[PDB]
Amino acid sequence: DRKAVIKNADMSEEMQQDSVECATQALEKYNIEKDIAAHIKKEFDKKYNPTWHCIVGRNFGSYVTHETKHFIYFYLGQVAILLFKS
Amino acid sequence: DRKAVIKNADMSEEMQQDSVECATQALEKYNIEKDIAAHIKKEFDKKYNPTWHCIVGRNFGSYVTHETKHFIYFYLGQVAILLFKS
Amino acid sequence: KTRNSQTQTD
Amino acid sequence: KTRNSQTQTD
Repeated sequence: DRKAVIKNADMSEEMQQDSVECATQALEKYNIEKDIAAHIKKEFDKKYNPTWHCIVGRNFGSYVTHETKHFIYFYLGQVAILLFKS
Repeated sequence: DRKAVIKNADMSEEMQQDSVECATQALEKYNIEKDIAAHIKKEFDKKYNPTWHCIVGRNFGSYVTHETKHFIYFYLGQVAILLFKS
Repeated sequence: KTRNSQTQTD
Repeated sequence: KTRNSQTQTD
């Protein structure tokens, strides 16, 4: 439905496809950004162990510290998702 | 200049005023959100030890895991800032 | 210790 | 190990 565009990833490309998919699911289930973000953080906390953090929104800038190979930042249609492991 | 409104804080109110001030400085120096966020994260990494993470923007939702008494989420005029320690 | 937090812009 | 990252929405 929404065009996934990965803009920056320090992350195995298996995990990338999984990120993009887990976030497709979040957008199919939830309409509000904080609820989308919660679905992805909790799914990644489960599928890949903690501690992940997730920001979903249309206008934001970020600066964060993420364990190597545990960062991704992609759009889904207009909505941008930031997902990373402390 | 911009009206600070703290919307949620798990944080000593000393640190809260410092957060709000460090972010006032960021908005006086930088115009782009990722650059504002970088100024606050780095200043907090300095003034309070790592590891902090910072999101600055007008439209986003979040879900994150933060050490207790190391979270704040406030507006500055229209711009919302999220600052927390992994 | 840890704690989880949620935020939404208005 | 750690690494720092920056993002900006378009």
